[PDB]
Amino acid sequence: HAPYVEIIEQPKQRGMRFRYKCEGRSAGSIPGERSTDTTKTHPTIKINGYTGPGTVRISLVTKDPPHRPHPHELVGKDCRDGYYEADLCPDRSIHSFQNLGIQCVKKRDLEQAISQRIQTNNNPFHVPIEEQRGDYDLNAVRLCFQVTVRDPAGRPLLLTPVLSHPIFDNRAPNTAELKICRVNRNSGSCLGGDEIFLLCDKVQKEDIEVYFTGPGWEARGSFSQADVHRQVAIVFRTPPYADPSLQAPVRVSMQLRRPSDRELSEPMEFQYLPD
Amino acid sequence: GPYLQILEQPKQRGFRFRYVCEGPSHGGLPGASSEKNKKSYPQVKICNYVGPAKVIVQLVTNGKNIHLHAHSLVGKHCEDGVCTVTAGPKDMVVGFANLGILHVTKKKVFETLEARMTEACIRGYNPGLLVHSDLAYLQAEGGGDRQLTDREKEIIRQAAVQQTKEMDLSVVRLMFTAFLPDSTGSFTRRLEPVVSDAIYDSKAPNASNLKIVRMDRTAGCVTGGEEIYLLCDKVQKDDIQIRFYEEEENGGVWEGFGDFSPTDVHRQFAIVFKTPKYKDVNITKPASVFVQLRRKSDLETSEPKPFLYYPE
DNA sequence: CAGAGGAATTTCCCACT
DNA sequence: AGTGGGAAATTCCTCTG
Repeated sequence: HAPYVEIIEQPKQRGMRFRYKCEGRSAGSIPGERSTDTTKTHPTIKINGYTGPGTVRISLVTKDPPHRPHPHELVGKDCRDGYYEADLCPDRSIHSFQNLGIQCVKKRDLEQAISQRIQTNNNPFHVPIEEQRGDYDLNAVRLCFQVTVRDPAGRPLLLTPVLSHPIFDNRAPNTAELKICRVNRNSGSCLGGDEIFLLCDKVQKEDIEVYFTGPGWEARGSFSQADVHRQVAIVFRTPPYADPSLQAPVRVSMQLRRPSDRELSEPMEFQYLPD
Repeated sequence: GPYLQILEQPKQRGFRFRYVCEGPSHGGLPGASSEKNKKSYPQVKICNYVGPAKVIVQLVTNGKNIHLHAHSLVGKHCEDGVCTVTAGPKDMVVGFANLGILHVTKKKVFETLEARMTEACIRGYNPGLLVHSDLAYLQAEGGGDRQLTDREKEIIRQAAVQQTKEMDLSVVRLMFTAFLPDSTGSFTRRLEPVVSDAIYDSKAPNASNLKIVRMDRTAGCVTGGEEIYLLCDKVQKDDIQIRFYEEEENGGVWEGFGDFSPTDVHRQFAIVFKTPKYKDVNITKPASVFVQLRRKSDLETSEPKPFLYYPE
């Protein structure tokens, strides 16, 4: 059977922000989803079903089909003309990539951006030319691994290209990471009504909400668009909890939620107390 | 003796500078007296007048050594950075309206500055301090399109160079210069220039409007140390402080300052502090006081908000 | 030092009356 | 429309790890 590429460490979906050329060479690498504050992972693949020599190429493609070459660029070790191409270390069959960086393009110099992709023949999915002219979501991209091994006869057999999870630019509020930074109170009674000042990262009044959860219970904070202070702070009212006579502290979860993406932030923790 | 006098100073705060890219028609510099329905503007007057006189106004720095500024005055009556008018009737009071301060870019300061220093030496418009000390040559007899030499241009550069580094693109000052008719012909009798109050760019972080939009709590124990969230307009963490204060009866004033660290300022739009101890922690009834934001640098403050201190 | 985060600069755009 | 103001885009800088 034909050998295949397998992604064992997806790139983290949010948090990293696409960096402009001017911000320098030391912009950073894109981290793996399974990464964290303690552990620092990186996109990794396994070419299970082959360990010999070969070559690997990585590039950027749009989020939605047809997966056409993206105007942004990958920069870092072994990158050129916007793509990464190097030889697969022949020792192990598991390969990780810790020097991948995304370099966004000035909205201006976009026309030439699609040009370089063309003129350099990147097209991992050979999408017809008429397809790659339209608009491009400059906040969403996906990694594409075009690996190349060798058949028994010793000839180069390029495998099927694989797409990783999407990577959203953090410098865009609607595509960015949600995060509750601090709260002026985290108690409130089990009958709701308590007011809270919540400080968070850039959000948008039209597309945001405070989601309260707990087993067998779901509710939302009450607040209005005017209560969203400069995209960085929200003042809202706690909702009524399940048990009206909830004697004995009950600890629920409170998180930020964006309707458009249905995305949620890591929980904050809150306790509904009796009375 | 003839002398220029400033009738109405420039406003000073609340006027935003505008980049070339923003185009015009965004607003004109208002007089220090600007009002509700009524609008004022910079105003000067030539004393012990001299028939018809020529008046120019240029932008200059706010440093100890007054120099030419890189931004430029635009609007009707302006050209190449300097505004020009002329009061020749029996009327000696000219006013400058619809003036705009063009915000040059950091990477265009030198180019613009230099070309601004020469045009001055040529027109002979105050190269006294404005550019070179001993370049006092031609106090106005610079001659229409009378070329310069290399005995000053090499001197200019050494100036436009060191100055480009000390320029504060955040503030400027207007300098008025009057010229009178001498030995018939035209204007060459310079009347000793005058500098206006400094004008602060409202879009600059170090001069934005200080304000308190909202507070989660407006009362606290005289003991102090109680946490409060304050929602405000853009401020700088290393240059902002919260001042509680109470005016006495003996013309005295007590003050306290919210306690907090820069890390306690959320994206310049909010501050989390702990209240200060009130004057006397032994009061029996609640004592009303005021709270206000204040910028360490300009000592510039915001409108105040009432705060109620109460017993333990 | 590299590079996460925070800000400062520059550009764009959108209510109004 | 010209004002007045906000937002975005793009660049720069500071401290962390």
